[PDB]
Order: sequence, then C-alpha cells, then structure tokens
Amino acid sequence: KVLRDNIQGITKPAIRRLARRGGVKRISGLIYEETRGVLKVFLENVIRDAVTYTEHAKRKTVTAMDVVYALKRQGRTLYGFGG
Amino acid sequence: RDNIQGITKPAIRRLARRGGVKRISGLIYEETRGVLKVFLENVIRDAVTYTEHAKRKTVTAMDVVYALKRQGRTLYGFGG
Amino acid sequence: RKRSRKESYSIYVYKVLKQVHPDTGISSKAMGIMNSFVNDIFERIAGEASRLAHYNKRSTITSREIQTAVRLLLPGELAKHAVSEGTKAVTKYTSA
Amino acid sequence: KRKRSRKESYSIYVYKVLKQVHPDTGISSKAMGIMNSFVNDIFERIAGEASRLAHYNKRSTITSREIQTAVRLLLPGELAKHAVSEGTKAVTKYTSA
Amino acid sequence: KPHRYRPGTVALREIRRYQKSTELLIRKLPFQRLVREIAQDFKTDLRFQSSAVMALQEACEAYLVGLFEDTNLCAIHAKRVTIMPKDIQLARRIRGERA
Amino acid sequence: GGVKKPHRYRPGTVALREIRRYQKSTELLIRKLPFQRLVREIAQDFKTDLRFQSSAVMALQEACEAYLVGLFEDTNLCAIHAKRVTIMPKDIQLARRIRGERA
Amino acid sequence: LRQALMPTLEALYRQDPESLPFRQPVDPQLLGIPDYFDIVKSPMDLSTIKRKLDTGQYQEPWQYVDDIWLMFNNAWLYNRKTSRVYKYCSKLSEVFEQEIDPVMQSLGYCCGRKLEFSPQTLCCYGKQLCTIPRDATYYSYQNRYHFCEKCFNSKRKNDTLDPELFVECTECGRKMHQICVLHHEIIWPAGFVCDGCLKKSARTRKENKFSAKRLPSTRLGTFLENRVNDFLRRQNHPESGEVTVRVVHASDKTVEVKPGMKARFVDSGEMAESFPYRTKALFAFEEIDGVDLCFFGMHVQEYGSDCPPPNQRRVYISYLDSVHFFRPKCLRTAVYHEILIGYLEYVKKLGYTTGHIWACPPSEGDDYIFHCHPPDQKIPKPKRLQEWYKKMLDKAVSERIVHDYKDIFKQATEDRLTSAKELPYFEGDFWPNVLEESINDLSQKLYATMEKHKEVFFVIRLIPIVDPDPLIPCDLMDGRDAFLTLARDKHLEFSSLRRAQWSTMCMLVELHTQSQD
Amino acid sequence: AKTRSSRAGLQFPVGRVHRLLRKGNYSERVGAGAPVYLAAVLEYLTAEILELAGNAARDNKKTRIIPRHLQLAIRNDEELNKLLGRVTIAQGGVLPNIQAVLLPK
Amino acid sequence: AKAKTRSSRAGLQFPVGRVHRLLRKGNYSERVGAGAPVYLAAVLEYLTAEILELAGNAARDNKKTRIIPRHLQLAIRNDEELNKLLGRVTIAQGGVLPNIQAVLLPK
DNA sequence: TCCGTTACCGCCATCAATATCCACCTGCAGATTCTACCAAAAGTGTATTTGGAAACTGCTCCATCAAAAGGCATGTTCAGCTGAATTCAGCTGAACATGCCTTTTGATGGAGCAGTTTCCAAATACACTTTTGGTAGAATCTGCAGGTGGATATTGATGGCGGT
DNA sequence: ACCGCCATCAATATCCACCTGCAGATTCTACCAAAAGTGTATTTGGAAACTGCTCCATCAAAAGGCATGTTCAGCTGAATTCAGCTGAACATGCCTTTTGATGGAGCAGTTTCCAAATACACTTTTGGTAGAATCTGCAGGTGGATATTGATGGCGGTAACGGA
Repeated sequence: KVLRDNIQGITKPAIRRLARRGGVKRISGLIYEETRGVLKVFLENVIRDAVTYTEHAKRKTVTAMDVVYALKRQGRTLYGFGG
Repeated sequence: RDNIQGITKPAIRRLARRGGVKRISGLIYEETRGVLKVFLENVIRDAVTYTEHAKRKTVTAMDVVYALKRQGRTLYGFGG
Repeated sequence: RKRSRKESYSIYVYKVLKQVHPDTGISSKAMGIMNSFVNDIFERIAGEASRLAHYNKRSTITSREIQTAVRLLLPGELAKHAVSEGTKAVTKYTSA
Repeated sequence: KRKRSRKESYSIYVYKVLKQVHPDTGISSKAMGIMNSFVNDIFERIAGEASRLAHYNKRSTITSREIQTAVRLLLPGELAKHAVSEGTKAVTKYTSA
Repeated sequence: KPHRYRPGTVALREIRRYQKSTELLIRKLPFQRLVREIAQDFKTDLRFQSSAVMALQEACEAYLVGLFEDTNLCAIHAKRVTIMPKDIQLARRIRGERA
Repeated sequence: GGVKKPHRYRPGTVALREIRRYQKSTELLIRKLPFQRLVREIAQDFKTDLRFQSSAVMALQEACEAYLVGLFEDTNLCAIHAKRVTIMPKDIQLARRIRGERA
Repeated sequence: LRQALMPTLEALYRQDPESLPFRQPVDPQLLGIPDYFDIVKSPMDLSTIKRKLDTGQYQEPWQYVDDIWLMFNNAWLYNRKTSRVYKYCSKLSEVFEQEIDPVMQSLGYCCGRKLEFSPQTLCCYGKQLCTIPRDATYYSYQNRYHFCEKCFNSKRKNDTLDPELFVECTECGRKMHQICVLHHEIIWPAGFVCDGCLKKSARTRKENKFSAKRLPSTRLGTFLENRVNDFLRRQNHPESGEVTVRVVHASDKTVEVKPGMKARFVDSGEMAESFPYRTKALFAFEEIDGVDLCFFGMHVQEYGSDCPPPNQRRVYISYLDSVHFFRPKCLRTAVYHEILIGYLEYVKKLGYTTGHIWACPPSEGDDYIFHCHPPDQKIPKPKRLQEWYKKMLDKAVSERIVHDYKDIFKQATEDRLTSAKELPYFEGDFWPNVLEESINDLSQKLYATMEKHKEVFFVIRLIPIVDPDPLIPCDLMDGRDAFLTLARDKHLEFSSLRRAQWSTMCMLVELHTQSQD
Repeated sequence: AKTRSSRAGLQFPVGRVHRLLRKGNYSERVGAGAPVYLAAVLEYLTAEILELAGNAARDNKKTRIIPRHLQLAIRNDEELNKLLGRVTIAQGGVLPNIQAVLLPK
Repeated sequence: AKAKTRSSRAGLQFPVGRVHRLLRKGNYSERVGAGAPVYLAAVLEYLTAEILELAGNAARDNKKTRIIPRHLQLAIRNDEELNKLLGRVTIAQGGVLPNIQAVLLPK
C-alpha cells in the first residue's frame, strides 16, 4: 500500500548521535529539515540507478548486486559484498 | 636557473581578478605556485609515461588528452 | 602515403547546422569542440552498454542494452526525448 | 541427480598467504568479502588501463609492455615501482623455469 | 543537589565513546518502510530481498559521516563553533555535486 | 592653499571596472616563453634530450590556466562565507581539502 | 682568521644565483661596460679576498670586513637603483649583516656592522638662515664653506656620510667602535680597557663619576623619581630597572608682548608690558645594563604669584619629546603618565591651579628635543596625542589630584571672558601668532579660530609662590635650539639603543663639566 | 543502390557507425539496429548543442559562432551544467557574477 | 612433467590459469598474451601483502587477536599513499579517525 | 529662564574633464562556386548453425495474526552563557608620474620518419589422461562474553591563605 | 566582599581477575565435471636493410609595458554588555522482538524449432586533393552627442550663548 511521510521517522536522537560522531560540539535546531531535504536527491538517484538495473535484467526481484554496481559508477565503490 | 619567477605579480593579480577579488593578500603566491607545480607534475609524469609507452621520442597532444581524461578532466578541442 | 584516410565529422556537422541556422558560420575551433564532445559521449555510452551487457552473461548486444545505458547516463528530461526518438527511428527503419 | 550451481572464490589462496606472515593470527569470513571486492576492483581497473594503452598503440597483441605501462600510470609513487620489481622478477623467473 | 556539569564538558564523553563503536544507529523498520514507499513511485508490486535494504542503509549512512567533518571544518573556518546550512551548501558546491 | 585633485577615484571603484572588462575577454594571460622554460626544466628531471611540440605546450597552458580560475572561484565563496572581504590562504587550503585531492 | 671568517664567505657563496656576478672579477671588455675603471677606482671581487685570506694578507679581520663593505659600496655606486645587480648586492649585504656578527662576538669584538651617522644639515649664506636638506646639490668653497644652488643665480652633493669613530684598547690593541663599548676620554683619561682584558685579570671598570645620579638633586626631581619608583615597585616588573628623574635647569626670564597687542592694549594700559616667569627643564634617566639612558624630557613655563594678570597662578607645557627605548615597553606609557601626574601634583602642592597643554605632533624630519628619532618610532597622530592626554587626565582625576580638565573653548565659555586680554599668553604659543595674524570683530575671529582648534589645546584645573629649589643657570640647554645644535654637531643621535646611551652619557659628561669646570 | 541513410532518413553515416562497432571489439556479435539508435541519440545531442550555440550567438549581435558563445550556452542551462560538470571549454571564460554582500552599504 | 604447474613454475601462490580464463571470457580482445597473467598475479599478491602488513600492526597494538574492520580503516587512513589511491572508497563498519581542534578547546 | 544673533553642518544646483556611443569610408582574405578524376565501400545472393522461446513440473519463502514486556520517548522547570551592537584606534594597497627594457616577427642546416620485401617464431586447434579444488556429511574442541567483587582517579562544597 | 589556587571528603565510573557456557573453526572421506600439459601442423606481423625528405634550433630592430617613490582613509581588530537559547533530571506510558504456521506465483531445468549474421563474388557510385575566379563582412580611422563623479557654495535647520 502507498504510504507517505516517512522522513519524519528519522528521530532527533539519531541525528544528534550522527552529529556527535562527526565531532560537532554545538548543534543548531534548524538543520535537521535541511538534511532531510538533502537526502532526497541522493535517495532518488540511488533508487533510479537500482530500478534501471533491475528493469534491464527483466527481473521482478531487486538484488544488492544491482545496487553495488550502480554505486560503482557514481564514484562510491563499496567493498564487502563481493563484485 | 630557478625558472619559477615566470609567474609575475601582475600575471597572478590579473588571474585572481577573474574571480572578483578586490583585496589580495601578499602571501598567497607561494602556496598557489606550489599547488600549480604539484598539479602539473602529476600530469607531466602521466604524459612522459604515455610517450615512453609508444616508443616515441616526441610528445603529442594525444597523450596529454588521454592522460587528462583519466583524472575527470576531459578536454574538448584537441581531440582531433 | 600522403592522402591516408583521416575521416572526421566535418561535412556532417556543417550540413546539420545548415538546417537549424542558414546564416551561421563556424570558423576553426567549434569543429574540434564538437568532435571531442561526440567522441567522449560515444565512448561513455559504449562503455556503459558493454559493462551492463557483461553484467548479464549475454553474448549479443542489442538496442535494448544501449537504450538502458542512455537512460542510465541521461536523466529523465532528456531520457524521455531520447527513448521517444529512438523508438520512432527504429519503428521507421523496421517498417521500411 | 539435481544440484545447485557451484561458486568460485579465492579462499584457499588468501588463507595460504596469511599463513606465511602471521601463522597465529586468525581471519574471519567478514573480511574476505572486502578483500575480494578490493582485489577484483584492482584487477578490473588495471585491465582497463592495459586494454586502453593497447588501443592507443593499436596493437592487436596484448603483452607485458602495456600492462607495465598501466602499472606505472595507475599506482602512485614508488610503490608502483615496488610491484614492478616483483612483477618483473616474476616474469623473468617464469621465463627461466 | 544535582552535579550540573558545565556545558561542553559532557560532549567529550560521547565524542570519545562513539568513535570506539561501529554499530548501526538507525532503526531498520522505518528505513525499510521509507525505501519501499520511495521506490514504489517508479515501479509497483516490487519485491526486495533482505540484504538489499541493509546494503543500501550501510551505503547511504557513510555520506553523512563523511560530510560531518567537512561541515565542522567549514564552520570552524568562520571562527565559529556552531554549524550552519551554508557550510553544507558551500561544501556541496565546491565538491562539484551542486555546481 | 594650492590647487590639486583634478579627479581622484574612490578605492575599489576601478576594481569593478577592470573585473567587468576582463570578464568579457578570453585571451591568454601567461607569457609563452617562461612557461616553455618551466616545462622544459620540469621535464629535464624525468628524461633528458626531449623535444616538445607547441600544441602540447598550449594544451598544458590551457589546462593549468583553467584550474587556477576554478580554484579562485571556489575560494571566493569560502571567503564571502566567513563574513570577510580579504582573501586568506586558509580559504585555499580548505578549498583544496574539501575537494578531496589532499588524500 | 681563516677558520673564523670563512663561514660568512661560504654563506655568501652558496646564495645562488645572488653571488654569481661577484664570483669572478668584472671584465669591462667582455661585458659592455668599458667605463667601469672610470667609475670604480678599486675593482675587486670575492675571489680576491679568498686568495688574500688564504695567503694571510690580512693583519686583522677588520680589513676583511672593510673590503667587503668596499665592494658592496662600489657595486651600489656603479649599478643603478633599479638594476638587478643592485638588488643582489643589497640582499647579500643584508645576509652578511646577520652572518658576520656572531663571528666578531665570539672573537672578542663588539660588532661587525658598517654603521654611519645621519647626514648633517648644511648652513648657507643665501638667506643667512637656509638649511641644506639631505641629498641636495651645492657649490663648495675649498671644503670650508657651502652655498645653495637654487639661490646662487666646486660643485658637489650632500651625499657624504661621516663614518663612525674607532678606539684602540691600551692592552689588547684591538680597534672597535666607541659607541658600542661606551668609552669616553674625560671619564677615563687613563685609556680604554676592553671587557675581555678585565675579565682575564678579574678587574672592574672605574666607577662612573659622570652619572646622572651624581648630579645635584632637586625637590621636584626627587618627588618625581620617588613616585616613579613607588609605581614601578607596585607593578613589580622583573625586567624593570631603576629610574632617576632630576631637574637640571631653573632660570628666571621675562616674556615680551608682541607690538600688535602693544598697540591695542599696552598703549591703553589695560594689561602689563611683560610677564616674568621661571622656566624649568628636567630629564628622565633609567639604568639599563648598568648604563644610564635618557628616555623622557620636558620644558615647562611656570608663572609666579607676582606675575601680572591674567597670567596669574598657572603653568604651561612648551614641548614634549621621548624615545621608545624604555624597559619594559608596556610600562613606558604608564611611566610617562606617572611623571606627568607627579609634576601636576607637585605644582598643585606649590599652589598652581591652571595648566595648559598644546598637543602638537612633530612634523616629519623635525625633532622637538631628542635629535634623530629612531625610524621604528612612529610619529603620533594629533588624535593619538589627544587620546593619550585624555587618558592621563582621567587617571589624574581618579587620584584626586586634578579636579577636572576641559578644552580651551569650554574653559573660555565657563570663564565668561570677553576681550583678548584675558586670553593666556605664553612664549612661542600659537595663540599670540593667531592674534597677530588676525590684526568685537577680533573677539569673534578669535572665538571662531579657537573653537576650530579646541581639541588640540587642553586646560587643566588643579585647585604667594616660593620655590625652595635654587636656580641652576645653564646656557647649553636654554631652549631646545642649543641642545639640538649641540646634538647635531657632535652626532649625538638616538636612532639606536647604543647611540641613545652614548648620547645620554655625553650629555651627562657635558652637564657635569659645565656645572663645575 | 540505395544507402541505409536514405532508407532511415538519418543524416549521419550509419554505415560508418556499424563499421566502428565492428572493429571496436565491444562484442563478437552486434545488432543491426543498435548503431541506428546510437547515431540517432548522438545526432539529437549534437543538434541540441548546435541550436543552443546558435541562440547564444544570436544573443550577442554576432553572426559567427565563438567559444565564448558555446560556454555561455552551456553554462546557462542547468542540464548542461551538471552534465559537463567536469568538462572544460576552451577559451570559454567564466560567467559574470557579483555577490550582494560585497556591494557597498 | 605432468606435475609442475605454471603457478608453481613462477613461484606464485595465486592462480595463473583462472585469471587467463577470466581475460579470455572478458571479451577484452580476441588475442590474449601468455605473459600477462604471470605479471598480474605477482602484482595482486604483492598488493595483498602490503594490505596484510598494514592490517597486522593495527591489529597487534589494540591487544586483539582477531581482524576487525576498524583495523582495516586505521590501516587505510594512516597511509598517505593508500588514501590517495582509495580516496573515493567507502568501507562499512570503518568509522572515522578522531579529530579535536585546538580552537574548540576550552583555553 | 526666554529670544535675538551667529556660525556650523548639510541638501542640492549648474558644470569640467573624461569616457562611451554611433555613423561613414576603405582595403582584404575566407567562404562560395565550379570542373574533372578514381578507388574503397556498399548493394544482392546462398547456405549454414545456433540462441531464444513454447509448455510442463517441482521447490520455495514472505506477509499477517498473536502475545508479553521493560526500557526509552516526552513534558516541565531551572539556570548559565555567548552572539550582536557600539565605539574607538592603528595601518597598508590604491592612485599618480617617470626612466628604461626585451616581446614579436623575420629564413635558415642535419637526424628521425616513413616505404617495401622476405623470413621467422609464436598462436591456435584437436585428442587423453590424472587430478586439486568446492562440497555433503559428520564429530570435536575452545576463546570470548557476562556476573561479581575489589581497588583506585576524579570532582564539587565549606573554608583558608595572598592582593584590591 | 571578589578573585586565584588548594587540602579534604563523599560519591561515580572504570579496569581487572576468576569462573563458566557455547557457536564457530578444524579435519576425514570421497566425488566425477572440468583444467592443463603434451604431441603436431600451419600462418602472419614485425625486424633488418636501404633510401629521400622536412622542421626545430640560432640571431637582429624599436616602444608599449614594468619597476620606484609618495600620500592617505576605509578597513580590521579589541573591550563591554544582555537576554533568548539549550542542557539536565524526573515521572509515566507505548513499541519493537522473537518465534510459528500457512498459502502459491516466481524461478530453474528440458527438448526441438526458425530466422539472422557471416564468408565470398560481382559491380556502380561519391567524396577528397587539385586548381581558378568572384564577392562581401569586418578591422582601422575619423568625427560629434550625451552619461558619470565630484569639489563646491547658497541658504535652511539647528544648537549654543548671553542679556533681560
């Protein structure tokens, strides 16, 4: 079923922990929505590459191989799942 | 001969003017010259290797173009 | 010897430019810029098609593979125009 | 009978190469994926430069010279020469024996 | 009477603690629901394997981690400790992703 | 007493005019002979008795000219971000760092 | 000498490509400059000195240093200012300046720097008062007189620089700079002994009987030095020395009113013909490295209780000058403020109520008291002087010594003065000149002009006169003109710390000799 | 007797594209219609570039194509901005731009 | 010989026929040289040797006897050559190096 | 304390020198046209194998219902602080004039760059045989995580000894 | 009473040692489908040897740029203050985890079949280098018409002041 509004599922403690991991001492209260908007383009690009790979193979199941070889050409090569 | 003084003060000033800089500090030139040298060395090494591969004693723009294309710096105009 | 084959896209680019603009000229360097551009684009498309075809253990590369490469490299707003023109061209070629 | 298709991996070669330097150090299956991905990436890349230089020379024969040039071009710094040395000695002994 | 640790002293605790741990910090169920509803736009009735969602999660988590120190150094460059979205915009534009 | 001040421009007035004039011009800026000498001297380290064609030197000059303009444009945004007008080297160092070429 | 001077020559050699023109002797025939022998009388290069020192042709390293300075001077004189050879020689000389000093210091000398005095101004008879500026052409008269070229309607230029003097020790026989060693003939008529000879024999130099502390003491100077010492002890600076403030001049004079005011008011009898006053001059000395150094001096004019009105019960600061050599540097402003506050407190205790300050910054090339100000000593702006005086006055008010301070305009408005007679009259002040140039129209013009310049002048409200300090007649320093002339004639400059100390000890010797022949 | 370009109505030498694909060694076997699609895509792209260059030249009171017009046409379109994000245009210069904060007062 | 393989002939643990078969099936060319695989295997083995050496010291100093991705990340990030070679590579479970600026310190 | 007087400060006004704009004239090289010539490339025809596709059957694993719960998410209050505005104070590159120089363009003497032909050594293909590496199956051993007790750095609060 | 620096005490948090339970690592046994080394025949791109032939490297004139010297004012840095901001702690209630079972469309394997790429033969064309002739938009040169900065003064607004 077509659900919506899952970007709010990224809880405030999660973003706070992410910022703390980066060495940030003081965090402003207006950058969370900015990051939520920024992630949109990256997620859309990744899903577009993955769905293009899946549709080219005429398969109805999406595999991690399509995702990893799609990320390879974007300059984000990943190690750990073969390839 | 040092041959590094060729980048004169007016030349670097006019080059920086393209970016809209109105006030230029007096110690920007040494590090930008170093960056220029280290950037040119990387492509000169690639061009020398490409020329040595072909057993040729003369370098060509072909080697430079296909050495720069591997760095995400594809050049248009000299490919023909 | 001296007249060895050096085929390029000089005549084709000029004759294509003729229709879009009759009173327009391209002196010396625009030809080189467009030749380098088309060579780079062809290299990217051919390489992407080749790798995606190899990613499926297929010994034959058809228009579908290069079409997928084009859709991959060219985003939607150019992708729809590319797929429409390619489908119309292939249908016209097959019909004739 | 009916059995699933086999799979290929370099597990034995990696297991052997770990033994000579660190006999007591153990290796887990998690790092094998990263190692295989990295070695496949290196192999496909270096084959890419080798084939590209072969195309540049228009040579219909693929030999040690263009892969040597690819090793010089790709690996930065004296590490490249490092590999060259061993690679060179390898082929020489491969010619000797 | 509460200890009332001075501001900025507590941050050292978690900056030391988190750098020694690598466990995932994002819940799996909201992420999989989000990726399902996002990917439903291009194609419907799709089926996804278990490993695909976790692979996408661990491939997309690294981008923010790699941007965090860049934004921190950009903010410190302005003689400030607080980070602003303009730092992220500047980093993205210089990196070539935007312009 | 005395007579002076025929016409004196305010500071920074001519800067905008020269920026506008130079932004509409596309000719080269670096002299060819010093660049040729520098290229020859750098290439002497790798191999000796080498001959270079003019087209390759022109291509290298164009490639090195474009990169400096790109880095200057990148550092301009960093400089204006810090609420400062003067250009500082730290802008250049951090612009190099963010581009990922320092790795 | 070889083993000690060769590091400097090798350092000069390795400066590629700076030393390449000087590596080989200049050949005019093969260089396109055949007139070199016409310009340079002694053409020689680095290799010649290397050959000379290898063969031991130098009696002492001073000849080697002099030859180096000689080739530097020849290269500077021959090549033009914008030539690259001039720049090469200049930077080679700069490098040699830092390179040669440690060798001479280790060998037992003082320094190996070619130091020359400032170019003296030359008097001329064109207008009986014209002074020839630096680097100016003139017509000589058998080297005994000079005349200016502009007013003229042998010819030389004012480019001659007097070299520094040299003194030879009576035991070791080495020749070195007199200013660096701080040796004076009158103080030590028995001769000069270097520090090395004294250290070898465990001897000590004779106590200086010409020091500032041995000068006759004054109550005002004693109060000033006591206040300065108390403030310094309260600060407790480890690098702080001992500061002595002494009044050296105190003489009674009279000031004559100019004829322009004589016709307007003196002829009518509304004001007195002349004002008697007592002028006092004092200087501040600090002991640095066991050597007295003058760092602060002033000239003041005090009007006694017997002075006719409106000049009754007031003081005025005629001039102010100082040198930026006090230690510590941070407390120099504090010490100057303390000296000023102490002087104001002393005159208040005497009874004085009004004080006048003219904050006029010195012009470029013009010295108030201390001749040849150091190049590093920046000339204060009028705004800077006003801020400094305002801070000093605020500090004085905070000490319950000064009731208040205003500008001249506010003081005049509060005093409700109507005529120019009530305006203060001082010797050499700007107001008499302004009033003379102006000559109720005069009152309005004076009001407007003084309102325009109200920021520069400061008036201090502090609240018969008897002076316990006896008079000290001294014509060598009756005004800054004689002191400036004596400093210029004897080359007593304050450009460097050593030169300033030498000037201070020369002043102390001169004062001691004139006080008691 | 009849060329394939005339049959397909395409201006580019579709035979040369097939010949290049044969010697390009991308695959031992290739399709007949794939070079047609590739040539059509290349023709569409180059037509876009040429018409943008013509518009840029006409927007400068000039009847001759210059690299400055090419750079202006490329940099004025966001799709070409992202597409040629790493490509440098010869003698193209930079777009004029001044920051509002840098203006006086 | 019937017992001396080409891999043992060149004294390399890495296989020589597998990479040759991969090159043949990779459709790179219709002609594949015999000397390429022996050169490539040595380079791959040597690179594996450096990565193992740089992982070993990072594993030893932590008082650990088991390989962890943190050790691999430390080995990659502390070398100025591997960082330049692999500057666009993301490693799972690697993290980032600690970094504290002097300005942010409570001076 | 209020009104006449005055000087200071600032709004706005025509202009002076400079720069930018358009309009006309003149001589020149690239674009356009035309002609002939000829070899590499594209068209058809025939036979042959092979790769994707058809129908069929068997194995599989993911969504949803379902329950018990303890720890983390959210609301409320209290307080310490650090960024923005104000004023002031010191200084270096912008704006001129002047003497001096080396870019830019003009024709050259010999070592690599092709051209051609023939012979050589490695590449490829077909057939046999033994065999190392993946794996189904199973049995056996152990370092690592967690619980509990003990000992030690670390920090804030009521005072205490120096300057103000 | 403040500001620095500090000994002492009670409470937190961490590191370490001893002990115990268990999933993952290690090793026989064997497997026939697939790989590689060996034994022959044949063919083809490159090297040696000779030649003819250009193109990079090395000197000479005249004047628009290049380096020095002088002065200054908007620019940058420092000390001070205040109030909305976030961080911490405590109480109360919902939310994800795990395990079990079930149904069937999607995926994989098998055989045989049909149209298309490819190796030859043949011919008829079409664009590139060659030449010549012709024209026209464009780079200098000159001449007048308006737009821009800015020092400066006439005069209004205003604050300060002094006598009534």
